Amino acid sequence: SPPLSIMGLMPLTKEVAKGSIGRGVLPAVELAIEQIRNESLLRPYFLDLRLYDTECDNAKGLKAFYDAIKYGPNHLMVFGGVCPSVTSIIAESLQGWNLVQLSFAATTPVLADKKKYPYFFRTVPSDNAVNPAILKLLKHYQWKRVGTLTQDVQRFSEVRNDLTGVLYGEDIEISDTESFSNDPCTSVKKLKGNDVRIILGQFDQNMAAKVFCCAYEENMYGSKYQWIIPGWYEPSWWEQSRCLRKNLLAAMEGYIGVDFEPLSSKQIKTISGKTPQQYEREYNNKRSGVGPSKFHGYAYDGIWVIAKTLQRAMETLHASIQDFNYTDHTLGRIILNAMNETNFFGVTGQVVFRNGERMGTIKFTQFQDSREVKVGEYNAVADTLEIINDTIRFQGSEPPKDD
Amino acid sequence: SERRAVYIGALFPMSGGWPGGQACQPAVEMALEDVNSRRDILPDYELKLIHHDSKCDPGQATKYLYELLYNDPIKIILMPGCSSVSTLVAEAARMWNLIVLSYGSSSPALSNRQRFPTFFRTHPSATLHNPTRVKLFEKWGWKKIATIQQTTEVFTSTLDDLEERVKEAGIEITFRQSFFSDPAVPVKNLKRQDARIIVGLFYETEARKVFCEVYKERLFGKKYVWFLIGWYADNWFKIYDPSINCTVDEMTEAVEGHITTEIVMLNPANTRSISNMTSQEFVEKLTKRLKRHPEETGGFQEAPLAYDAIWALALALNKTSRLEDFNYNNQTITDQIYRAMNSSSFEGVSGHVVFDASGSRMAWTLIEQLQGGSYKKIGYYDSTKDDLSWSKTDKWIGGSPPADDYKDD
Ligand SMILES: *[C@@H]1O[C@H](CO[C@@H]2O[C@@H](C)[C@@H](O)[C@@H](O)[C@@H]2O)[C@@H](O[C@@H]2O[C@H](CO)[C@@H](O[C@H]3O[C@H](CO[C@H]4O[C@H](CO)[C@@H](O)[C@H](O)[C@@H]4O)[C@@H](O)[C@H](O[C@H]4O[C@H](CO)[C@@H](O)[C@H](O)[C@@H]4O)[C@@H]3O)[C@H](O)[C@H]2NC(C)=O)[C@H](O)[C@H]1NC(C)=O
Ligand SMILES: *[C@@H]1O[C@H](CO[C@@H]2O[C@@H](C)[C@@H](O)[C@@H](O)[C@@H]2O)[C@@H](O[C@@H]2O[C@H](CO)[C@@H](O[C@H]3O[C@H](CO)[C@@H](O)[C@H](O)[C@@H]3O)[C@H](O)[C@H]2NC(C)=O)[C@H](O)[C@H]1NC(C)=O
Ligand SMILES: *[C@@H]1O[C@H](CO)[C@@H](O)[C@H](O)[C@H]1NC(C)=O
Repeated sequence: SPPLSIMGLMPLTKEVAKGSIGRGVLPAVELAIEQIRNESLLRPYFLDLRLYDTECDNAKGLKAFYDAIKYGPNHLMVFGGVCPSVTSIIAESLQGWNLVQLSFAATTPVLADKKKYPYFFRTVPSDNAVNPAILKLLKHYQWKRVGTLTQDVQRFSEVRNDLTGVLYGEDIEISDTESFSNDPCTSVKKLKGNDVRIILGQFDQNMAAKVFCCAYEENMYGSKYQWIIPGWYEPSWWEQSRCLRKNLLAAMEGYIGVDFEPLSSKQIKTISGKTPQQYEREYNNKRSGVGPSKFHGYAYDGIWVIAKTLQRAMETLHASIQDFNYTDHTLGRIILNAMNETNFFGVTGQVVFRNGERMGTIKFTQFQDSREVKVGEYNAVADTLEIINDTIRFQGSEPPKDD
Repeated sequence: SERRAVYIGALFPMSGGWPGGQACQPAVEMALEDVNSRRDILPDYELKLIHHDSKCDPGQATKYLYELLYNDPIKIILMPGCSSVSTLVAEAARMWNLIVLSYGSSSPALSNRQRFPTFFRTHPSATLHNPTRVKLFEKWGWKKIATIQQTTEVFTSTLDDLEERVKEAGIEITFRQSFFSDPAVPVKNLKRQDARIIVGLFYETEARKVFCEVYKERLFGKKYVWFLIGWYADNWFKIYDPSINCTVDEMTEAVEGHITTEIVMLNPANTRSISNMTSQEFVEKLTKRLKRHPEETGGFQEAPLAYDAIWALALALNKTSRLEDFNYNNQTITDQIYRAMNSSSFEGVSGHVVFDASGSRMAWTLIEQLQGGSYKKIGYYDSTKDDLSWSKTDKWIGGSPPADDYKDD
């Protein structure tokens, strides 16, 4: 039984804040590995996943990668890369060791640059993947005029910059573009003055409560307004200076949240023979005391992407692995070509790449009285929107008008 | 009795954004020969070089950084060129307890001791233009300055430093405008806001676009003074660019009288440095080694910094003198060379070499003015000793510099 070694790069330490992503996905990884070994899918071989803790640090993460190449076995590909600056360092250098990388948690749009990161792939949609989804939502509700509210932090300005390109050549006008660093109130007053009705917001959880505070003060809420903001905030994030809690909840009422869909809602069997609901029960039993991670499905589908890629690669070699060392450019190209062929239904839906980027599912939520409730989903492959009937609601007789 | 080999791990960018390695590698080869042939510097040790071509790419350099650290022999210092490559190796270096010495990095971000605890550079930070700027403002009695930059991290960082430096001198920044590629709207705003003293930071392609727009808006004349980086090609404003409407005569008009600051990279003086060479002798010696002519070969103007980097290290190692026992897992020797590097003070081919608290090189700046489509040397400024050499070569339309204010027109 020869090994097909894979370099697992992720923060695993309890000390490191992002170690929760690494540990939270490991039960899902274990489940996929166990099944692939049982079914003898990789027969004669077996998937050998070696884990190296990157600690979410540029220097430590580089040394972890360097140490894995020096002392570790001959890895065929990289699995992981969570933290944006460490992942970019590794992802940029990949070709030097002819190593294809598959991440399940790095969402930074920067990585979509295939001139800089040609050997990098990811099962998780990037932070920009929300923009083709929002376009569909605007088209659906006939919102042709929008305003934007962005925090001057790279994570958010990347998203706002991508929005320009998505709305170009569509019947949608960005009538007002407003930025803020520490306080949104000045920008929120300008949006009110320019008579903006549909606001596309890109800011962190801390800034969101300030945004909705200014919104209440400037009456930028109710039947006339639609706030479309991030959907990845902590639940009860608003509970955690001048506005009251009841006044924040009043301004928040009806906001639409946008984020990737953690797992498929379709009760259809996946590549493993389990529906997403069955896998989720299997994951929750296996995780035990370890806290759950929203990237667990992306990590699970990730292992299947690697196993299926290795299968295709093995067939390509037979059409004409042990000797591969980072020197074999040709095998790296074979693995790279095999990964680009990925097309199967996984626990996060259909797993397909478009230039290393995941074509996935985007979840739409709406804040209703006390929490965010699912109101729809966008399918990136088909470019379609499905709005759940009798969930989404507007304070007025009709959805708001854009002017 | 037995001379022991001590190794430098270097990265030379032979291609990329700054192909500085083309003239910097031979300059390094010459400096090592010069240090090794002198029995009064490291008599007990022989300084040897192990190098790779980084191609001025962090991704590419990551491969060679591995090759330098995970292959025998043990290296005692790391020497990168490009700012992007130095950011990568200087941040990573603490994991192998290594001093990093750059011969070609100008990025202001590289003067951060939290991110880069063991970093030094013989190439000064781009922020070295800022004390000369504040000094020229103080000389001509201006307290109101407008700034225009192209959208690049290095320019943003340089303007960020200029802010805290003008505040110390009782000078304020009136207006700050930026552009990614097209400077039409930021220059139109400079006219609208009636800006007189303007600092503009951009590359050559963008400079032609700025000054074409500057002609169209009549943003030049007696009323205005432009402060640019003196790093452009010889008749940059005369260079043909089909993207600009303006003519050669029209932009020779728009650029008339502007001031430039440039980092001094070769001692203008005819003195002899520690190698006992003159600035002129170094150039002649260097020209001989090269396959191609100085104009063709990249990093020729920065080559004295690479030569001086080798001497800075040799003298630092001379001050410490147990070098064979260096290990990547031990801070002891590193902390000693850091202290010796931090205390550097010697005359090199590029001038007097000293480092600030950040590990960034302190040097003279050359101040010039464009008089009749040609740059004329109007002086030099020394940030550390606060001394300005004035040529009395400056010229102005009204016989004297204008003013920032609406007041004298
Ligand atoms: C730092 O720089 C210069 C380097 O000089 C030159 O530059 C290099 C780049 C190469 O091109 C070299 O080939 C070249 O030397 C050094 O300055 C010279 O170094 C020596 C040191 O004394 C001087 O050599 C002779 O000096 C005296 C008398 O020289 C007379 O000649 C000149 C004109 O030719 C006059 O202008 C002088 O004022 C003077 O009257 C001479 O007595 C010595 O000769 C020998 O005498 C003994 C006779 O019994 C012999 O046994 C020995 O060979 C003894 O040396 C020297 O030949 C040389 O003139 C100066 N030149 C200059 C430009 O100043 C400098 O020393 C060096 N510093 C170091 C190495 O630390
Ligand atoms: C990387 O993948 C690209 C996408 O591949 C396609 O999608 C995968 C999920 C998988 O199902 C795979 O089998 C698919 O081919 C490749 O680009 C596509 O590849 C096709 C070329 O062989 C191309 O198709 C053509 O098919 C017929 C040809 O007459 C027509 O019906 C059609 O118009 C197409 O021209 C397809 O257009 C193209 N996809 C896109 C979106 O451009 C790519 O070559 C591949 N590279 C590799 C494997 O190295
Ligand atoms: C090198 O160090 C020794 C040690 O004291 C000193 O005497 C010598 O002058 C130094 N070399 C130079 C060129 O300064």
